[PDB]
Amino acid sequence: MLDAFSRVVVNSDAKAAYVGGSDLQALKSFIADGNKRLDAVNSIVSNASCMVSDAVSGMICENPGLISPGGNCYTNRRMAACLRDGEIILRYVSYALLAGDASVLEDRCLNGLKETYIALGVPTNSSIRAVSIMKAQAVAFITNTATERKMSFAAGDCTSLASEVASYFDRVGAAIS
Amino acid sequence: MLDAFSRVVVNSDAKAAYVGGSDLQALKSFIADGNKRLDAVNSIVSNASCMVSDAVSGMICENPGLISPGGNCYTNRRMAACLRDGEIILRYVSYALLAGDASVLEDRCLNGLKETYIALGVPTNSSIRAVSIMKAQAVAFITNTATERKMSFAAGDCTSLASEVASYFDRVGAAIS
Amino acid sequence: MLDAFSRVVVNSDAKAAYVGGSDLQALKSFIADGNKRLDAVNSIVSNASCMVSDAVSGMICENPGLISPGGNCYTNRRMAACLRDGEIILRYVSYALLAGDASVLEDRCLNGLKETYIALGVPTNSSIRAVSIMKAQAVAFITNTATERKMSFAAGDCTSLASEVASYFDRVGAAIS
Amino acid sequence: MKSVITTVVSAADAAGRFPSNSDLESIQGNIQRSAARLEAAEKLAGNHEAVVKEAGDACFAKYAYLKNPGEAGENQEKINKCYRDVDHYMRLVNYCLVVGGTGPLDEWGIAGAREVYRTLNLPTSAYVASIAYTRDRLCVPRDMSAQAGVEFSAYLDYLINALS
Amino acid sequence: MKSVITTVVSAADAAGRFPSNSDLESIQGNIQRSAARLEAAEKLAGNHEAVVKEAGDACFAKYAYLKNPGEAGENQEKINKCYRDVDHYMRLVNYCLVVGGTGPLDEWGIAGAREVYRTLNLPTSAYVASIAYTRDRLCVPRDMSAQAGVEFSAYLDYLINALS
Amino acid sequence: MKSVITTVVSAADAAGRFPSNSDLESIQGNIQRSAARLEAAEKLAGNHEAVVKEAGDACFAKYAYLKNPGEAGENQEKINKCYRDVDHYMRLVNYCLVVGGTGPLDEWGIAGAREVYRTLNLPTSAYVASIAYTRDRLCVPRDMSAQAGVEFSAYLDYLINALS
Ligand SMILES: *C(=C)C1=C(C)[C@@H](Cc2[nH]c(/C=C3N=C(/C=C4\NC(=O)[C@H](C)[C@H]4[C@@H](*)C)C(C)=C\3CCC(=O)O)c(CCC(=O)O)c2C)NC1=O
Ligand SMILES: *C(=C)C1=C(C)[C@@H](Cc2[nH]c(/C=C3N=C(/C=C4\NC(=O)[C@H](C)[C@H]4[C@@H](*)C)C(C)=C\3CCC(=O)O)c(CCC(=O)O)c2C)NC1=O
Ligand SMILES: *C(=C)C1=C(C)[C@@H](Cc2[nH]c(/C=C3N=C(/C=C4\NC(=O)[C@H](C)[C@H]4[C@@H](*)C)C(C)=C\3CCC(=O)O)c(CCC(=O)O)c2C)NC1=O
Ligand SMILES: *[C@@H](C)[C@H]1/C(=C/C2=NC(=C\c3[nH]c(C[C@H]4NC(=O)C(C=C)=C4C)c(C)c3CCC(=O)O)/C(CCC(=O)O)=C2C)NC(=O)[C@@H]1C
Ligand SMILES: *[C@@H](C)[C@H]1/C(=C/C2=NC(=C\c3[nH]c(C[C@H]4NC(=O)C(C=C)=C4C)c(C)c3CCC(=O)O)/C(CCC(=O)O)=C2C)NC(=O)[C@@H]1C
Ligand SMILES: *[C@@H](C)[C@H]1/C(=C/C2=NC(=C\c3[nH]c(C[C@H]4NC(=O)C(C=C)=C4C)c(C)c3CCC(=O)O)/C(CCC(=O)O)=C2C)NC(=O)[C@@H]1C
Ligand SMILES: *[C@H](C)[C@H]1/C(=C/C2=NC(=C\c3[nH]c(C[C@H]4NC(=O)C(C=C)=C4C)c(C)c3CCC(=O)O)/C(CCC(=O)O)=C2C)NC(=O)[C@@H]1C
Ligand SMILES: *[C@H](C)[C@H]1/C(=C/C2=NC(=C\c3[nH]c(C[C@H]4NC(=O)C(C=C)=C4C)c(C)c3CCC(=O)O)/C(CCC(=O)O)=C2C)NC(=O)[C@@H]1C
Ligand SMILES: *[C@H](C)[C@H]1/C(=C/C2=NC(=C\c3[nH]c(C[C@H]4NC(=O)C(C=C)=C4C)c(C)c3CCC(=O)O)/C(CCC(=O)O)=C2C)NC(=O)[C@@H]1C
Ligand SMILES: *[C@H](C)[C@H]1/C(=C/C2=NC(=C\c3[nH]c(C[C@H]4NC(=O)C(C=C)=C4C)c(C)c3CCC(=O)O)/C(CCC(=O)O)=C2C)NC(=O)[C@@H]1C
Ligand SMILES: *[C@H](C)[C@H]1/C(=C/C2=NC(=C\c3[nH]c(C[C@H]4NC(=O)C(C=C)=C4C)c(C)c3CCC(=O)O)/C(CCC(=O)O)=C2C)NC(=O)[C@@H]1C
Ligand SMILES: *[C@H](C)[C@H]1/C(=C/C2=NC(=C\c3[nH]c(C[C@H]4NC(=O)C(C=C)=C4C)c(C)c3CCC(=O)O)/C(CCC(=O)O)=C2C)NC(=O)[C@@H]1C
Ligand SMILES: *[C@H](C)[C@H]1/C(=C/C2=NC(=C\c3[nH]c(C[C@H]4NC(=O)C(C=C)=C4C)c(C)c3CCC(=O)O)/C(CCC(=O)O)=C2C)NC(=O)[C@@H]1C
Ligand SMILES: *[C@H](C)[C@H]1/C(=C/C2=NC(=C\c3[nH]c(C[C@H]4NC(=O)C(C=C)=C4C)c(C)c3CCC(=O)O)/C(CCC(=O)O)=C2C)NC(=O)[C@@H]1C
Repeated sequence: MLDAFSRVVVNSDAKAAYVGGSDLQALKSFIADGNKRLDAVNSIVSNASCMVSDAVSGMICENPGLISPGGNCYTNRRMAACLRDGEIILRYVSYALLAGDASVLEDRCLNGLKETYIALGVPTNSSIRAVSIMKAQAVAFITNTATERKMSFAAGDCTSLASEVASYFDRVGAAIS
Repeated sequence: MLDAFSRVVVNSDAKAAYVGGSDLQALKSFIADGNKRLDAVNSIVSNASCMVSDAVSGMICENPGLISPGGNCYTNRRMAACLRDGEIILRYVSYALLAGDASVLEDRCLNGLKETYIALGVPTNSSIRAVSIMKAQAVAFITNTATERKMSFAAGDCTSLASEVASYFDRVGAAIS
Repeated sequence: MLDAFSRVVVNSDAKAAYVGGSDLQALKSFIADGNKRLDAVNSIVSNASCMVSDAVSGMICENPGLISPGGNCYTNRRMAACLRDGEIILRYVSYALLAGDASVLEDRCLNGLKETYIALGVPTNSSIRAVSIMKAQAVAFITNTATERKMSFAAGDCTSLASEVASYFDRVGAAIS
Repeated sequence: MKSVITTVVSAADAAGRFPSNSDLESIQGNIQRSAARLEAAEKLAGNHEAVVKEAGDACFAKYAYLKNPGEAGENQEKINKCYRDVDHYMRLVNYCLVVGGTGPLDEWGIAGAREVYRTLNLPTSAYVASIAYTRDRLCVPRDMSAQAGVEFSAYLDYLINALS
Repeated sequence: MKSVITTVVSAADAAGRFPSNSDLESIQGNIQRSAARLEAAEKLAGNHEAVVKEAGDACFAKYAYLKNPGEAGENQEKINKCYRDVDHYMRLVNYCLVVGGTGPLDEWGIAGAREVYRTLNLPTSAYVASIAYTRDRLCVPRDMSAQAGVEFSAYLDYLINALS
Repeated sequence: MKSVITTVVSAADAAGRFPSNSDLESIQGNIQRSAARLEAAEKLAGNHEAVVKEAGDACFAKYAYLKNPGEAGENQEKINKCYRDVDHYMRLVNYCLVVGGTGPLDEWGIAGAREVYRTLNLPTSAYVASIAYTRDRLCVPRDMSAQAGVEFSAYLDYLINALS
């Protein structure tokens, strides 16, 4: 896996180039905004259980066929696996946000997942809706605009971090579409 | 694996339905004819060695090229593997007859077998002839009409059980054709 | 694996034939020229390190892009793997020459190697040039015509052994082309 | 799916063996016990709606807090899911009686349940209240014969123990 | 296929090693012993029919019961298969002499034999009688030289021990 | 690629865990130490050619035998590869300073190095001479601040120890 810094390193190494002042402004800002990134990750991890629960429940209340017989969440064993996958995906999205790079998500979570869900009969479209709901939740928490819970922050702009986490959630559906 | 009873359960569960009187007549008869099923399985297991020996020998006396050089039963190692597969297939057919359902045969024996025999160069047509001979033997034993051995039974009609075991032997060739 | 003798055996067995005088002249000569074969293998094993080093270096001085960024020998880890593969291929070619048969090379080295190099991005054309250089080296050593080192032999004709080792080196490129 | 037959067949297969006498003798037990459990299954199939209603009512009677805001039974939709879940279990109990083993409960009702009920904040005691009510409501010989009762009760206790 | 060469190469490969001096020295043994075993192979190739006939006749001479109904040699077809099998073994013995190791016997004659002969009810003693007859019939130096005899006898004993 | 972030994330992933407080606190160390090592990286990026020249000159000054026939620096092409290699290392040192960990050295410079330098007959002492020269040539506060010096020196010592 790479993080924001080692991403730059990889790109520089492809040109046999040193990383110098001209190349570092983005990483100096990454550092200077690093407390906000830590807060954004805290805001997700601290609500992760409610996020996964509410997103998978939301997927099902919108498409109740998923819990009919033959539905892919029918039985406790299936519903538990689904909830388990929701938590795994959120976990990898949280690592990508902590690292400022998607590689951990793409490499360790998304690689092979489409073929797996195809093999198992896991509906990739319902999966994308669960992931979109968690996207909606995560942006709300990062910007402290969730309706049902607020947390504590020094006031400031976390637009970029919310856009970034959204991009990592969007990667999941891209991978499995 | 499923058995006759859990097959019904699976089919009912696909309709979220209880299994009631109307659904149970077939299983009450399965029970009421259960001693005959036990006898039919005994009649096969008690002659299993002679069945496999005689069937594989029969395959070869009909197609003696199988034991020429380059033939798939040439060498003791090959002949032993063939005899070994004959016994395995009969074993899984005997489990299907004990359970009143093919799932154990299909799942644990037939799944993947075609691709395997293709990969190894095992002739699937000669395999089907060995299996047809064991079918002929098994029907004879179940109905106590084998020419060279009779066993002991209270007299009665075991037509259905013979037709059923024939169907499980026919599954093997269907899978590997 | 087979050796020169068991190759003959395999071919005879395909015709259910005994190996007799008429069939043995080639193997009696194999035996009668066996000290030369031992010397030829010694001449390679005794220079194996310099051979691999010089061949892989030669591949690179002819195509220096291989050690640019993005090149397949760029980094110590890659260069070490390449050198490691050079030594492995020479090792299997040396076993084929000791045995008077290619089967060990084809079975244990060449089988699967194309698909592997394709999967990894290892350039098969640069690989073939490294192998051709080691071919050139091996023929020189076997015939005691290397420019930079001579070894000690009773004088005689080792043309056949050099042609034979060349054929085993040519198998590598055939497999990976 | 765990039953008499699948247990002995799986054991024989793990050992590479043909069915032998202890396997056929085990299956003779099927023939002997089947009438009792099939009697229970038919009674359940024929009356499950009334049974399910009584059991869900007992849950909410025992745990009125479930109807408070934020709790598991906070609205009618959620309440209806709770009675549906009880019905699901009763259906699985019918299936175990038919199969002669715990397989349908184990596979379709118990596997994953802890994770589901913990994650969705569904208190396990509410399920236990429904199933235990049903076990204790059983009236022999009013509702079925003594041995049909033993069979029905054994799967209810099995579920209660699986939840506890 | 087990020989001098394949043994030392397989060992070197298991260890990741180039051929080294003890491998070349082992193979020098090939050069030294080859004349004896190739003499045996040629004699066998040149006379196998008469050898096979004597050995199969000795089997049936020793075990006349084999010709009874239900026994392994109950008809002429079955009898002819028995002499064919002896010939197969003698062919494998020729191959071991040529290769300088037990590989052709091990792979093509011994692997699976126990299972075959047990399943087809072919008594192992009948095979042993044929091969031991041939071992004891060998006449040195009438039939071949002493060391060709040692080579030929060693593979016959190896087969007998493999069957016993 | 080993850094503060990738270490704590990999550990959390091995355990199936979300990031928790000790992971965020580790990453706070990034924020605190980054100025020192980024100062070293920028100084190196801005002056690597002069640094690399001094270090390669020190190698050949210390080991004039390298220029003899058959030795590693026997011609100008080979000499130029040696200074290129020093530059490669200095580039990897810049990358470690930027990443805040040894990952770029470990992956792109150290893994496989022993095998390469042994096989190509490149003496490890010549590399060590270049890197140790550079470590000892560092002049604080002439060239950078004390803590930028500590960061730069730590990766040079790490490479020296990796070669030794
Ligand atoms: C079925 C009837 C059904 C649902 C179940 C529900 C699913 C759903 N949820 C959202 C949006 C959010 N859910 C949030 C989760 C939480 N907020 C909290 O305070 C706790 C800690 C946690 C779990 C309950 C959050 C933060 C949001 C973001 C919006 C907000 O704060 O109000 C959606 C909207 C998704 C979208 O925008 O695409 C859905 C569908 N909805 C149901 O219909
Ligand atoms: C080669 C010359 C050759 C054979 C070998 C043989 C193969 C063969 N066998 C059958 C039919 C049966 N074999 C049976 C086996 C046995 N009967 C016994 O009493 C013992 C315990 C056991 C092993 C010898 C049985 C029961 C039958 C059923 C018929 C019967 O009882 O007579 C066939 C017929 C297969 C078919 O109908 O398709 C064949 C080909 N035949 C040979 O030609
Ligand atoms: C880059 C500038 C470059 C090379 C590096 C080099 C590669 C190369 N080498 C050969 C031929 C041989 N190399 C040999 C190796 C050795 N000789 C020794 O005495 C030691 C023990 C050992 C290692 C140095 C040998 C024996 C030969 C055979 C020819 C000879 O003896 O002179 C080639 C020629 C390959 C071919 O013919 O296709 C090449 C390209 N060449 C460089 O340009
Ligand atoms: C969007 C993400 C938020 C928001 C975030 C901000 N946080 C700011 C300052 C700040 N936050 C922390 C906590 C963080 N640092 C850590 O070391 C750890 C745990 C190890 C965490 C969780 C700290 C220490 C600081 C520094 C200031 C302080 O000591 O209080 C901040 C101020 C700007 C800045 O410092 O960059 C912002 C904007 N604020 C928002 O309003 C949204 C909701
Ligand atoms: C076709 C398969 C046969 C045949 C079978 C019949 N068997 C009958 C009765 C019967 N068989 C057994 C033995 C069986 N039960 C077991 O518990 C075990 C071992 C554990 C075995 C092998 C029993 C106990 C019975 C019950 C009667 C008794 O005690 O003897 C039967 C009678 C009808 C019925 O009971 O269903 C038949 C028809 N009969 C045939 O003629 C063919 C060849
Ligand atoms: C082409 C390969 C060579 C060459 C080879 C010849 N070698 C000859 C004789 C010979 N070589 C050895 C050493 C070999 N035998 C072994 O047992 C071992 C190690 C276990 C090795 C490495 C021996 C023992 C002999 C036998 C004669 C002696 O004792 O010295 C040879 C002579 C002909 C023959 O014996 O077949 C030749 C031609 N000669 C060449 O000029 C090229 C370069
Ligand atoms: C009744 C004693 C509870 C109660 C139950 C609720 N269950 C809710 C959802 C739910 N239930 C199950 C288990 C059920 N599904 C199956 O396939 C099987 C198989 C036997 C069983 C027992 C699952 C998997 C789910 C989630 C999927 C779905 O919604 O159906 C539920 C909705 C919870 C929510 O959305 O937050 C409730 C309210 N309610 C009560 O008050 C008591 C505690
Ligand atoms: C929930 C939103 C889905 C849903 C999910 C299901 N997933 C099931 C099985 C499953 N998922 C994965 C991938 C997961 N495991 C990993 O290790 C990683 C990343 C490291 C991920 C993302 C695997 C490998 C499996 C199979 C093994 C297992 O069951 O754990 C699953 C069970 C399928 C079945 O019935 O056998 C379900 C239901 N299902 C849905 O309907 C929504 C859309
Ligand atoms: C001779 C001492 C026996 C005897 C032999 C019979 N062998 C029969 C079949 C048979 N033999 C073999 C082993 C043979 N095949 C090979 O490929 C090799 C390789 C070295 C050898 C030794 C096999 C695999 C088979 C089965 C296939 C086939 O029929 O060829 C045979 C027929 C048995 C039957 O059909 O029931 C007989 C009679 N007969 C004797 O009286 C003594 C004991
Ligand atoms: C006999 C009637 C055939 C015949 C059969 C051969 N089968 C050979 C190998 C083989 N068979 C299987 C499948 C078998 N193993 C299982 O575990 C199961 C089910 C659980 C089954 C049905 C496997 C996996 C293999 C390969 C591994 C092995 O050798 O045991 C075989 C050897 C092929 C070879 O030469 O390598 C033969 C000869 N051959 C025939 O000619 C008749 C038609
Ligand atoms: C050198 C002349 C090539 C070159 C070679 C590379 N090979 C790399 C990896 C590699 N090679 C193999 C096959 C090898 N392993 C075996 O066990 C056997 C036979 C028994 C052989 C021939 C494998 C399986 C692998 C991958 C595992 C590993 O790295 O050891 C490699 C590394 C690729 C990477 O970057 O990950 C290289 C560079 N590269 C070249 O440019 C020249 C043409
Ligand atoms: C038992 C020792 C008592 C007794 C109990 C009564 N049960 C009453 C009604 C009743 N019970 C059930 C559940 C029951 N029916 C089933 O089909 C199954 C399982 C398959 C069970 C557990 C229901 C659904 C009903 C209502 C419908 C009906 O009347 O059958 C009952 C009526 C009064 C009441 O509701 O409390 C009593 C008194 N009766 C006895 O005499 C002994 C002492
Ligand atoms: C040996 C110490 C005795 C002796 C033995 C005799 N052998 C007789 C004939 C003979 N032997 C064999 C088998 C033999 N020939 C071979 O080619 C091979 C192996 C490759 C062997 C084991 C055969 C086939 C025959 C018949 C054909 C022939 O005559 O060569 C023999 C003739 C009389 C008889 O059949 O009993 C005898 C007496 N002879 C001796 O002088 C010493 C004492
Ligand atoms: C230090 C305690 C001494 C001292 C040392 C001097 N350094 C001299 C020149 C110099 N040093 C370097 C390498 C240095 N520059 C860098 O950018 C980096 C790392 C990023 C390092 C290690 C170079 C390339 C040069 C030449 C270019 C330049 O002048 O900066 C130097 C000049 C004389 C000489 O070449 O020997 C000295 C004397 N100077 C001090 O005052 C304290 C005592």
